[PDB]
Amino acid sequence: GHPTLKTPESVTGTWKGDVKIQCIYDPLRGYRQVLVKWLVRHGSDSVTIFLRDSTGDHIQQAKYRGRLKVSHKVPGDVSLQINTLQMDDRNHYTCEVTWQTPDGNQVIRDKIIELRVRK
Repeated sequence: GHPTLKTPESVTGTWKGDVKIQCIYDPLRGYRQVLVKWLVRHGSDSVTIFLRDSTGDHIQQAKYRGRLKVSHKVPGDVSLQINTLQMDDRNHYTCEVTWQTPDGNQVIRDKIIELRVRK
């Protein structure tokens, strides 16, 4: 049994407000989380907007630096918070988590959440 990511199907945030896109799992004994990514679609191809790895949290795109926060205090909660929602933030967001397992494999789970932006 590998972990289960629990996510909403869709979330609506308020334009120029803040929103959280939940992604939570119950940590399984002896599983080590090794990577977290959040992605969006950008015309058919995906793009990474956030990465957490052994060197911390990485937001490479200027337009997101200072606007994105991924939960870090509670194990298993990798929810994405977006500050000052733009109309162009409407998208499908993917959260991808990788673990190393007790048997020494690396396994990946992901989920897709639609974000709508309402005025």
